[PDB]
Amino acid sequence: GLFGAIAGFIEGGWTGMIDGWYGYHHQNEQGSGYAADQKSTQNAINGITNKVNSVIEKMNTQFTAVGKEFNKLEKRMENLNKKVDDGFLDIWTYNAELLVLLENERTLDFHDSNVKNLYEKVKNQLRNNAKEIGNGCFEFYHKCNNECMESVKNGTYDYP
Amino acid sequence: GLFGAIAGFIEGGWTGMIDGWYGYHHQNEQGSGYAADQKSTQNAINGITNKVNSVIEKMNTQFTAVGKEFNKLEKRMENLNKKVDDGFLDIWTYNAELLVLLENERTLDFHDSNVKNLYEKVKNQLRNNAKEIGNGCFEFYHKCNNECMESVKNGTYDYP
Amino acid sequence: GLFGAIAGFIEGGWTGMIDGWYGYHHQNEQGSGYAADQKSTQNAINGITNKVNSVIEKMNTQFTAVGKEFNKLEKRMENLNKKVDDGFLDIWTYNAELLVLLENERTLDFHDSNVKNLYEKVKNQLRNNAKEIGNGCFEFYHKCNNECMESVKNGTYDYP
Amino acid sequence: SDTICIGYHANNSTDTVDTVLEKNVTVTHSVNLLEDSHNGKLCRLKGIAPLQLGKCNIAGWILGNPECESLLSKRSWSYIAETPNSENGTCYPGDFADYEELREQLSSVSSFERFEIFPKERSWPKHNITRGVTAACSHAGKSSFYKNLLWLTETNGSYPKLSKSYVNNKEKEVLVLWGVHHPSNIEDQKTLYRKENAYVSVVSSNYNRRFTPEIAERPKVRGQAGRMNYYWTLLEPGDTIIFEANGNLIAPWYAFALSRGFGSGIITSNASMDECDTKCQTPQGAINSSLPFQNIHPVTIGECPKYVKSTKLRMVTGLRNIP
Amino acid sequence: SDTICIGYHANNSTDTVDTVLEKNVTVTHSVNLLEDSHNGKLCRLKGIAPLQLGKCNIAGWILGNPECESLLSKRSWSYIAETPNSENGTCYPGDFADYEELREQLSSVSSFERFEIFPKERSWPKHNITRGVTAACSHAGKSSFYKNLLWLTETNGSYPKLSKSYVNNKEKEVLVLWGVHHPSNIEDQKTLYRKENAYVSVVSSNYNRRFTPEIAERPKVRGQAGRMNYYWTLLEPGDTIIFEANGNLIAPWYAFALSRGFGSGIITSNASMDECDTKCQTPQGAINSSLPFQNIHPVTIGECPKYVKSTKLRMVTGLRNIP
Amino acid sequence: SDTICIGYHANNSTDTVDTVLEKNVTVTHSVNLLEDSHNGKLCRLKGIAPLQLGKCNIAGWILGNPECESLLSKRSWSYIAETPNSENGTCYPGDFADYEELREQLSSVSSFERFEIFPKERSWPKHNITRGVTAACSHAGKSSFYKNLLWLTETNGSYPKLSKSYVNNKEKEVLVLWGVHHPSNIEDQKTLYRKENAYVSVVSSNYNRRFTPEIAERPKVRGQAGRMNYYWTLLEPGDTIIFEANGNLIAPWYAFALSRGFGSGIITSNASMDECDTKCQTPQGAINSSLPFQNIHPVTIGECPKYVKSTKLRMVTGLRNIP
Ligand SMILES: *[C@@H]1O[C@H](CO)[C@@H](O[C@@H]2O[C@H](CO)[C@@H](O[C@@H]3O[C@H](CO)[C@@H](O)[C@H](O[C@H]4O[C@H](CO)[C@@H](O)[C@H](O)[C@@H]4O[C@H]4O[C@H](CO)[C@@H](O)[C@H](O)[C@@H]4O)[C@@H]3O)[C@H](O)[C@H]2NC(C)=O)[C@H](O)[C@H]1NC(C)=O
Ligand SMILES: *[C@@H]1O[C@H](CO)[C@@H](O[C@@H]2O[C@H](CO)[C@@H](O[C@@H]3O[C@H](CO)[C@@H](O)[C@H](O[C@H]4O[C@H](CO)[C@@H](O)[C@H](O)[C@@H]4O[C@H]4O[C@H](CO)[C@@H](O)[C@H](O)[C@@H]4O)[C@@H]3O)[C@H](O)[C@H]2NC(C)=O)[C@H](O)[C@H]1NC(C)=O
Ligand SMILES: *[C@@H]1O[C@H](CO)[C@@H](O[C@@H]2O[C@H](CO)[C@@H](O[C@@H]3O[C@H](CO)[C@@H](O)[C@H](O)[C@@H]3O)[C@H](O)[C@H]2NC(C)=O)[C@H](O)[C@H]1NC(C)=O
Ligand SMILES: *[C@@H]1O[C@H](CO)[C@@H](O[C@@H]2O[C@H](CO)[C@@H](O)[C@H](O)[C@H]2NC(C)=O)[C@H](O)[C@H]1NC(C)=O
Ligand SMILES: *[C@@H]1O[C@H](CO)[C@@H](O[C@@H]2O[C@H](CO)[C@@H](O)[C@H](O)[C@H]2NC(C)=O)[C@H](O)[C@H]1NC(C)=O
Ligand SMILES: *[C@@H]1O[C@H](CO)[C@@H](O[C@@H]2O[C@H](CO)[C@@H](O)[C@H](O)[C@H]2NC(C)=O)[C@H](O)[C@H]1NC(C)=O
Ligand SMILES: *[C@@H]1O[C@H](CO)[C@@H](O)[C@H](O)[C@H]1NC(C)=O
Ligand SMILES: *[C@@H]1O[C@H](CO)[C@@H](O)[C@H](O)[C@H]1NC(C)=O
Ligand SMILES: *[C@@H]1O[C@H](CO)[C@@H](O)[C@H](O)[C@H]1NC(C)=O
Ligand SMILES: *[C@@H]1O[C@H](CO)[C@@H](O)[C@H](O)[C@H]1NC(C)=O
Repeated sequence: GLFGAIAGFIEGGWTGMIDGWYGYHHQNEQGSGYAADQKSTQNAINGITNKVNSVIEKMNTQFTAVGKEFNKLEKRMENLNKKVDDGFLDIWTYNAELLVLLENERTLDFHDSNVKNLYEKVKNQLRNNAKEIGNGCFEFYHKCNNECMESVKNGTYDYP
Repeated sequence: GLFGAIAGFIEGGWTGMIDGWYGYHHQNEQGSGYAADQKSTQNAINGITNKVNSVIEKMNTQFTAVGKEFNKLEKRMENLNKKVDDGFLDIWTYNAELLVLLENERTLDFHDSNVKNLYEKVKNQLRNNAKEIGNGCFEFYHKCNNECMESVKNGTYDYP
Repeated sequence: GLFGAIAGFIEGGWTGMIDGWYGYHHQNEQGSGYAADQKSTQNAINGITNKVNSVIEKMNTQFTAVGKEFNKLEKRMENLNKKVDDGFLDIWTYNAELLVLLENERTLDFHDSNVKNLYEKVKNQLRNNAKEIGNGCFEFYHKCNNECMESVKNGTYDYP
Repeated sequence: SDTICIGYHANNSTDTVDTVLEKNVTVTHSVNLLEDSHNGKLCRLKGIAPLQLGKCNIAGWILGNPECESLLSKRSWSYIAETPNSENGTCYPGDFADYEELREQLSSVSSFERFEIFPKERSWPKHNITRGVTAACSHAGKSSFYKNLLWLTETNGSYPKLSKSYVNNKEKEVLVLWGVHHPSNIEDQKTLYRKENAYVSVVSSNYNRRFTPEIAERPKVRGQAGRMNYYWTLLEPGDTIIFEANGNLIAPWYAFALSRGFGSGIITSNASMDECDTKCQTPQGAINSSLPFQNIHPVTIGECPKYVKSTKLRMVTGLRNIP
Repeated sequence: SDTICIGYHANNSTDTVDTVLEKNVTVTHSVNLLEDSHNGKLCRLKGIAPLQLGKCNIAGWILGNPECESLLSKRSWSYIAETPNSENGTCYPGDFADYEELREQLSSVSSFERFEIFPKERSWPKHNITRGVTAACSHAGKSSFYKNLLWLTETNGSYPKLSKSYVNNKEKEVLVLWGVHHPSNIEDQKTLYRKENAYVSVVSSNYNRRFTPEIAERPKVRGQAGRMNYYWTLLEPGDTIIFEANGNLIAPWYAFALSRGFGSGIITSNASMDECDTKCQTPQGAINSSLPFQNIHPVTIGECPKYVKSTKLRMVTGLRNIP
Repeated sequence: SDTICIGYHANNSTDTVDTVLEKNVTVTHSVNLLEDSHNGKLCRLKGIAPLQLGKCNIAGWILGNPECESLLSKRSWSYIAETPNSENGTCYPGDFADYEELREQLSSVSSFERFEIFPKERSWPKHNITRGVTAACSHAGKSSFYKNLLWLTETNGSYPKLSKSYVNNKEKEVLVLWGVHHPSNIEDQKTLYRKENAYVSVVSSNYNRRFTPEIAERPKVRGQAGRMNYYWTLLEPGDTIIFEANGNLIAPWYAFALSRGFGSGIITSNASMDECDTKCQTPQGAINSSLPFQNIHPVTIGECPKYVKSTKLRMVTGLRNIP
């Protein structure tokens, strides 16, 4: 979407990847399978959980009895009390809804960025020994066994 | 600006493109003209209107008579009422000012992102059949007629 | 982080560069040194300063005496006042905490974006006269003296 | 050689918005969020026109100050609007009990009928009903008095004790108002009521109060050294109010059968009436309530946008205008 | 030929969240922020159970209306809950002074003992202690009166002046309530109190009020044309309260030693009580206070999440679900 | 081979900020948003020094309790500060009418002159002006009384009815205070005022109240079983106030010509007064008003940053510090 990876050149998700949020799908002469990149998914699992807890845990609320009672000659104080309740009601409703609306878009942007950086991490490693098919895949020009595959994910891919 | 396209390597806007928000400018032996990419701009026209509609329409307001009247021996209630009006005034003014500044920054970042994704979509399609001029333009190494041009905008550019 | 430059392919910072926020480190036979790109750092110093002043100066506050006094037969007025004070306290506390949390994340994204755009400005100029090492450096294929170095930072790199 | 380029829109627009990083950014398309203007007119809220008082405030209007125009037809209003030149209230000096509370409760009514609760000519057969005029409440150069109250005085040398009752045979509340006169000296107290120590007692099922006149020399207000305190009560449907008096009773003459509505308010406005419908009323005029914020006035009535001290609030929809 | 691809997660989830650019976006994992339900039960705040009034409201319960169950132990409560069918208050018509204020102060107590402040059987040797009953407060077809007050009347043809004092030897506040009776005619005043002009005087170190009975014919309420107004005061530790009366005194019989707590409130709820602990009580029932927002009710008691008019508030944690 | 690299700043800084995704993030440069400290001194708001009462509270200072320092010159103050050791108020026990309201209205004045409204030595030729002392208001071991009031008593066996008037020839409001004495027994009432039934009447153009003494034995406060209720009124420019009394009048001796200011308040502070200027005053001390938030105290006076329960609020300006 915002970083062009998820809604973009990587057209869809992997139901086959149950291990994490972002990962790889390799295909070599030795076999094939899905594997999650625990380095990327953990930083997002950490960041998103820290974000969700910040919305919940930052709510400092004291002991309060909201209701107040007034009699026939205290209508003004009664209406002043409703103004306080409806004012807080209008404020909290508006801010809560927009907070969820704005910060949900950012969470999706956050995932898109992590996906974009992972693609960019592989492209910089596989500088030019493979053709970028444009859909998130890289077709190797040389035989890349499971050791060479695991070395791409590990971040230690030798250039030749 | 934030994605480097609008305030960056695509230095300026096209008053000649009246058809939409983002698009292409082609030049071949068959002619030259401006065309908008309605697929990308419509998703942006939809999202921004949904953004603006959320800000305006989520304002749930009930019926209220703000003013309250007090007499010479009710100044405390009058000042307590002044505290409620000035308090809501401070909250709304501060949040309203900041919301418009922050979300305007995001909207311009949003447009910046849509242009860069469109640029990157063309770059990925043409791969190396054209030279990247660096200003948002691609000089084709082959003759690209109108059929070849329309296929770039449609998203179906054949590589051979 | 979000654009992959600071926590990413440029793994660390330069304590040697005291002149600005972003800059260059050149290495040729003529010498070596750190230099800040005053064009990019100034735009960030300007943008951040306008952001910091918006949070501080948009706080329009009038004269107010918070305290209210009530007697033994005015406990309800006292609790309504406590509700007004505690209500504003919850709103400001909650909004202030999240405001710092959300906009600090954006400020760090802003620097990350400024760093990647600066890298991309140099890469676009040096098209293929240098190898992109993947760590923020360019290894020149030709001898680039200090005159050529000042031109890369200045934006005036002749291609042939 | 052939080329294709990627670019974005630009126009003749001069709209500017503020961002968090940069002020005064010229953009192509933008939308306003701040309601900035009013129409300068008092409009109808909830389709109901307001009650516009002219020379009189709520006190003078509800008591019947001789300078206020009466609405002898059954009425209703969504809010009350009085002018900055509404200086006619209680023309005879005194204290109006719970006046602000009464103002807040008459602010919105769905029905309002003024009716003769105690017909002047036959409710007081053993008291004088024509002497109760005063120069303080003068109309057209002759002395007069409130149009909804009656100043009972002695006749044939006596002021007998009275006991007049009213049962609320209406199917709604009945606002009943009355006054107690406190003379300036004991000699005028004997002249008007033929007793030194009198009493007024007004009772219902929920109202129970006794008033004893306090005689003392006071500064003259509107030329009067005496005072009259004004009191009211809302008499519930089916309930009875009983007036028992020894003297000094400013008896009710007209009352008001009414049904109060969801609380509204009062605006003070130099603005005029128009045949318009609005959802939000400002003392300066009516405003559009579609935008979320307004900066016209903080004291509004209706379903109103939140008041802000801001002068410009616009959201960018288009791009940076870079021609 | 070998390949490697970069991708992201997808699930069977059907959760949708709203974003600023797009509504109803299908996501893989999400968390709810809006507390949406209650348990339909009254629970204990700070581990203390509420005071549940049934047939009576706070007035009738504190006065001792014959239809209310009395407190026989050293009770305590975190809030007060009264039923929509709590219509038994002052069975004898009158005004309860500062009633709403007394309710706000009795809303939370940590100790509460009912004790004989002026024992009926030994405190009034020269007054009648049995005549003070009325058909307005009838129980089981016979006339009665409040269980915590005593209606003193004449005996042997006289009502001598009384002066009864109480010293607060408790180490807490003592709520003392009493009443002042207002007959309908001078004959009823002479029968009960053997004088036309009586007075009631209640004094402490901070309280000083004299009550004069106002005699007048009023409409009948609960069959009674007379009224008796009700009064109370909180007597500080070590302070003395003195009742001095000529007649018309509804003398205190029981009072309440109490310790008031950090201000709570009263909910009106037909919901039933359960053996549960909560941090937030709603008139419909208790709610979980973990989430920052709730839409159950705006009137809450406890350590509560803020009330919003929203129906859906959840934050996405996962990605867009694109299977 | 030659190289050019792109990089960013790093320094020795150890400032940490919180982000929404990560806590305790070390950054290069940052700015604080939360005001964290005070100076421990009471400062001047709007350049005007506060009125700091020492041994006395507002009650004792305005009445003239013998332990309070008097104002010699025409003064002015932006707010009032009283000490936790301010226990000298109404040394003769009684009720102060609308005391909290008088405190709110005297909180800020722009001019304040104390003047002899009714000179003691020449205003009361036919009453005793020297007997009015009491051991409850003793100064230096001898009996004394309020310095701004006069306790009139009988002379030659009589207390004739008095009528002293004051016309407000000043061009500002005049706060007038007075008292009504309520003896403990009829013997003290006869001794001091030579009447069983007396009355006090205070009237103006907008103030109208008559006071009847209530005689009853009460618990002793400061050794006194009697009480004095205290009353006040703001006399508008040009208006005349009239005192009429049979006895029990605690007559005004000094009054106050004053001009009230934009509503302020009262802080309780053991902190000392200093020659400092602030835009925001906290009971513990003055704070800088540059930052948008402060966590010192919720009860402030002035143009103050919003109070938050936060402990750390700083925005990052620089980058992540990676040395
Ligand atoms: C309906 O409202 C209109 C206006 O909205 C009322 O009309 C105005 O009424 C006032 C009051 O009568 C009148 O002002 C008086 O004009 C007199 C000359 O025509 C003056 O002699 C009089 O002066 C007194 O008040 C001054 C206040 O500044 C004092 O400074 C002055 O000393 C006078 O006071 C004497 O009077 C009192 C007793 O009243 C005495 O105790 C004092 O010691 C002193 O001796 C007023 O200024 C306006 O001229 C009227 N204006 C208009 C346009 O009509 C109208 O009366 C209202 N009608 C009803 C029925 O309520
Ligand atoms: C505890 O609460 C319960 C429940 O609320 C109480 O029980 C209710 O008691 C009331 C009595 O007040 C009873 O209603 C009355 O029934 C009477 C017998 O039929 C009626 O005569 C009486 O009518 C009067 O009120 C009507 C209301 O509009 C009038 O229209 C009617 O005319 C009556 O008004 C008076 O008129 C004349 C003078 O002209 C006078 O002579 C009459 O006697 C009358 O006084 C009421 O309808 C309810 O039915 C009871 N409900 C239940 C469920 O039992 C109970 O009393 C409370 N106990 C305590 C101790 O507080
Ligand atoms: C101004 O305030 C001071 C401080 O409260 C007053 O002094 C106090 O006076 C009271 C009595 O009025 C003292 O309490 C009594 O003490 C005596 C023995 O000392 C005892 O017999 C009583 O039972 C009671 O406990 C109190 O100790 C005393 N405190 C101090 C610090 O002196 C002073 O009277 C006030 N002055 C005026 C004019 O209001
Ligand atoms: C009611 O009072 C009025 C006013 O005092 C009486 O009318 C006055 O009568 C005298 C002498 O008869 C005339 O000089 C006045 O001009 C009259 N004044 C008015 C305003 O008419 C009237 O007679 C009294 N009526 C009763 C029944 O007591
Ligand atoms: C108090 O007054 C009541 C009157 O209600 C007395 O009770 C009555 O006593 C007489 C004779 O003593 C009987 O004929 C009545 O039947 C009684 N009525 C009731 C309702 O009991 C009572 O004795 C008086 N008590 C005192 C101590 O004087
Ligand atoms: C006012 O009261 C004072 C005090 O009661 C009177 O002064 C007293 O006069 C008697 C008579 O000689 C003396 O025995 C007392 O010793 C005096 N008291 C004091 C404190 O000195 C005074 O006479 C009364 N009258 C006037 C006009 O002051
Ligand atoms: C904003 O910029 C325009 C030109 O772009 C200028 O005419 C105008 O005065 C500026 N306004 C402010 C408030 O800076
Ligand atoms: C949201 O999308 C789902 C997709 O299946 C649809 O079933 C549902 O009705 C939609 N809800 C709304 C409110 O549009
Ligand atoms: C009642 O008063 C009469 C008066 O003569 C007296 O004889 C009788 O003893 C008194 N009764 C009581 C119980 O005091
Ligand atoms: C914040 O992080 C640093 C990292 O070196 C750590 O030393 C410090 O203890 C942390 N903060 C606190 C309050 O412990």
